[PDB]
Amino acid sequence: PVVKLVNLILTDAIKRKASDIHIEPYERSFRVRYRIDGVLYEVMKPPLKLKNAITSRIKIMAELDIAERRLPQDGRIKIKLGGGQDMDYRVSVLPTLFGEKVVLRLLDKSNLQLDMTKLGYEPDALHYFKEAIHKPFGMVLVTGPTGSGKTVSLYSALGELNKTTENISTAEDPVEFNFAGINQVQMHEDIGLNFAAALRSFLRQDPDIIMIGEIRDFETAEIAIKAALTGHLVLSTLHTNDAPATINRLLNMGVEPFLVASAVNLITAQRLARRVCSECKQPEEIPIQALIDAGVSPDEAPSYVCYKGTGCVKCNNTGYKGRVGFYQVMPMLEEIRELILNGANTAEIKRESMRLGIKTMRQSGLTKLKEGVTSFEEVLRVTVADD
Amino acid sequence: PVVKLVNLILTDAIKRKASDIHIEPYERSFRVRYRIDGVLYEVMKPPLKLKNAITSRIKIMAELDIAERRLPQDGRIKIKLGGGQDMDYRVSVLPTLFGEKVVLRLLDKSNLQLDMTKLGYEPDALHYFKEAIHKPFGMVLVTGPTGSGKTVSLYSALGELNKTTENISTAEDPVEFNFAGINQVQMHEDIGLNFAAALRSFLRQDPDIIMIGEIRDFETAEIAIKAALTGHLVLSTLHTNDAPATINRLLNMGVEPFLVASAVNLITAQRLARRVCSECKQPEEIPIQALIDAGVSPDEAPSYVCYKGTGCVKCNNTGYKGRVGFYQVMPMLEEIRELILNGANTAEIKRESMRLGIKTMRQSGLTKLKEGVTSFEEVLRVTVADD
Amino acid sequence: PVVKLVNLILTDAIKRKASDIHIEPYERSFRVRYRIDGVLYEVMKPPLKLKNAITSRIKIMAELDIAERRLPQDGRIKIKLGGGQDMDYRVSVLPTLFGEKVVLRLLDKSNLQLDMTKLGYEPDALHYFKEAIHKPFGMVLVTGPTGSGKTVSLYSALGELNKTTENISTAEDPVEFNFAGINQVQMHEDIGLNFAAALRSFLRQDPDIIMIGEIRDFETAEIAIKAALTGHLVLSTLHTNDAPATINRLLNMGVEPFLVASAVNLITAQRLARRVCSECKQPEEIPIQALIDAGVSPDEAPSYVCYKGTGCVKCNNTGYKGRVGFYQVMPMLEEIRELILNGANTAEIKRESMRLGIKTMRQSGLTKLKEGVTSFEEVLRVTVADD
Repeated sequence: PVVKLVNLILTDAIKRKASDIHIEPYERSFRVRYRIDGVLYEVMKPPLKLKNAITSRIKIMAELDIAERRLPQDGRIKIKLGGGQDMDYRVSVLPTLFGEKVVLRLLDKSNLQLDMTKLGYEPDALHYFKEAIHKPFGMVLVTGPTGSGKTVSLYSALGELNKTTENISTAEDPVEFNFAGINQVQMHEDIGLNFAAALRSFLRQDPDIIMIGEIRDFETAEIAIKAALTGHLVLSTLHTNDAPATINRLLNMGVEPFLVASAVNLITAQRLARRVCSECKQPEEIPIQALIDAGVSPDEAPSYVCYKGTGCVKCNNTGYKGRVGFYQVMPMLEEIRELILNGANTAEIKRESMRLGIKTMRQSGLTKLKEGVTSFEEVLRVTVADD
Repeated sequence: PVVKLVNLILTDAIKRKASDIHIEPYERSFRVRYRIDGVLYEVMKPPLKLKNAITSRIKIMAELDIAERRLPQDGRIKIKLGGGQDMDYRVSVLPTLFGEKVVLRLLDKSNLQLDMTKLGYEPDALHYFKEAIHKPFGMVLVTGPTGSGKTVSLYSALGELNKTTENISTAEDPVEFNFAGINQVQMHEDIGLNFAAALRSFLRQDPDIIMIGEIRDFETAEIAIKAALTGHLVLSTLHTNDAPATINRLLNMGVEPFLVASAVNLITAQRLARRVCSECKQPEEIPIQALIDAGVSPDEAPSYVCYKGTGCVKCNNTGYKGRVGFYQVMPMLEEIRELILNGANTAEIKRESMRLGIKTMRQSGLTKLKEGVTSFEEVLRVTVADD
Repeated sequence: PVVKLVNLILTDAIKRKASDIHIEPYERSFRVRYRIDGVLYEVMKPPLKLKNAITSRIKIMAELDIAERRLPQDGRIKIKLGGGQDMDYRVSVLPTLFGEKVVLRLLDKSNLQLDMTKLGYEPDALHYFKEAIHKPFGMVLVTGPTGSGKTVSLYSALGELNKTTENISTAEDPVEFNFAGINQVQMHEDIGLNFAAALRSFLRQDPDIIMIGEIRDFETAEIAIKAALTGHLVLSTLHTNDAPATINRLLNMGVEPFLVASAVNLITAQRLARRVCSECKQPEEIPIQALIDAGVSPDEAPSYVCYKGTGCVKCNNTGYKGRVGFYQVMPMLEEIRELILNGANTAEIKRESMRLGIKTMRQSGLTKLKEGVTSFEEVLRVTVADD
């Protein structure tokens, strides 16, 4: 009955066509609630009676951590039919006093679209990104938090590059989207297939462009560096606040700055914020000083028309519907490289990139605010200030 | 024999409407003190020789190990007093050289009052609080020291707001009563779940109603006020003297003024003062001007029949029996928002709330004096004059 | 002869009013030294055959391990030779290269006055100190070395606060005197009871007034600040050169100015300086300019009447006998608070404090010089000039 019970619990939430799934255990109750169009409904009460006797066994059956019931966890679930027309869930686990509560929010690979022109890049930034992904070598780091649009931007680059003249092979943990003509390896760390082993196999597979799901340790980073310096364009990912903090993250990991300065051609940082609801969007009164204090460049300010959804069902009573990406696309220009040779810190890199005209994710969010697709509060929710 | 005596001690604290029990060893003495209506009284001087065995006994009731008498310990005790009559205790024991000091904190909503009109909210304050907690988004802040009835007031607000349609998440320090259906996280710094990380998980847990235990740094504050503006109901606390001093805490840490002004609907501050004992209360010829100087309106002064209990056993020969809440309930009125955007200080905001009719906590207490419910000295003891 | 000699070593210290006894064996000598008013004098050169015998004898007096003579040992002795408290001694055995040196620390509360008005406070300073110990919350720091009457000042405050209405918790390493009603904790770090654990534990003990033995880091400093800010009266110590540099020290430590301004009510610094002996006291024609150089404002200069002891047996032929306390009391004035909030350093706080009437220990000593109880040179010896 335990095998059936675990199968029932996992299957029912998926089965009932819920827009958000809330699984909440308590001291005396254990409930499932569906958020449908911004509103929660209690949808199921599993029994308290079988919780403790068959505890560890089910936790092993659902491939969950049987020993940990105390800390938050965050992930992604991409479910494809083979390819990219994949329905996916953003999964968040939270430790309540009587067990872990999980919240699942639905999204799609294509509703958040893979056209690099549709990703929100400024013309210089879009130029640098397209120019960067079409180079024969170097490192491109797409940075941002979880749920920030990273997989779409990298895949947008892969689509831009997927041509019959080049051999594309990717190593992902896991593979988010399938591409015919691209040799995609999903990491199977258990059998020894991790990012390092897959990169080395790619390196034994006569590769031209190598994609690694993530730079996890300095050794894998170093192998990626090797692949980049031997003549391959290597693209990978880190979870950081912005592009320069990714620099400081690798420097803090122990990589010499000059390797950072030499191997990386472009670092982008990004985000997903909610787009104002087109049904209830209204212009919103926001003081000019708060927008200036939040990071907007002086020339875009007077033009801003900030919209806010009053909150309807298509925005989950949030006033926002869909997502918008806010980007800071900083190229590793040769002067910046010289600065590394002159020992500049990451903060100096940030100062110089702003000096070079690179708008931050905050300024790009304020740009989205300017076009009236997001609100200033969304800009503040998803990005940090440039001040 | 001694165990039974201990049971009597714990029953008597409840019977005497004590809020705290203190089992106190000294170098050469041992005494038991109850905090009754917020004030401690020496109630027992047990022999020092038996105290540690008694302490050892408490650990069995807490399912704690009697063997360890050398480390600080903290826990809970559930005692089954018959039927639904069960009693939770937050217990902290500390082993000094000459014995263990034990502190007991009663955990029973039965002892608590839950009707918000019965909490001490003035009709203006109750009205403004209800108006604040029933808005679809924004922040409501309840200030006062620990044990000032903040937990009772918030428990009443969440109960007002406790719907299946909302994802309610609370971060608490500590939990004083358990509600099924509310996602309650208790802080545990040793494993990494703090206010900032928990707040970000709440923003990722599809929240509707958010309660944050305490504000530690600027990061968590900015996240919470922006979560309020995003379309979440956010509750939190500060130890301030009034709502404006809480404001100024927020201003000095760096939250942009429009965020505070626009995401905060309302701020309450609240104290507890003892009620004049109904048995021994006698009119106290408190000069009416002293009442006015303390914050009584001029018209109500001569009407005041100020009472003080001369003292009887019902009030522990103190003249006071029970407590009452003094509330200053200041909604984040737009004029208050204009002041936030203009950088106003604590006194100006408090002055405007009073100008707008927000009774301060001192004035609320003197009104309680007018009703003969509390004495002038208790109002004076827990509130400062409005001056 | 060795037992009688040892008794002479312990008793002549009583007749000599010594603070410490040092019994030191050497290769070519053997001596007994008394500490009188902070200065050591040789009082006996007992026979070197008894070098180890006298010091080994004290172990026997201390109920210490005679079999071990190679390792440092520490114990306690209770001797009944008088005073106000028993002649208790803390014994420390050190195996030097020429025998065991034993040091005995004389313990007697009556060696210091516990009345606050007899601790040497000036009336305005005593008033501000009492006002400070009676506010419901905040932090007050008393700086000075141990034995400068700091613990007695604290104990005097505790006696003023030792009511059955307050929960008093102290963390001391160790507890010098015990007070009924005051919950005192001796630190025992071998079992996990350090200063940090005891503060956080007091905070779990429902405290009202909290005493801490020592501030050891920023982390503990933060817990302390928030305890003084969360409705507790917090008293603790550090040894710093003055109040303004203690300010700059904490600012350098990392505490936020607003928490500093909100939690600190008052900072005192205190030393015990030697009092000129009245018998050999003679007026000393100290030039007025030396006093102005020492720090008195020039308009007060001509009025100073400097005194000095010519030396007699009561003063060890030093001209001084006993101690008076030199206090410098900087209340956390609003002017001083505003200095905090603008990141002020030691110098401008010092300038403001002299502008605002904050007396230095040097100004208080010159006042005692004017009063003729201490001399200018002891002041110049143990204090540095202001002006």
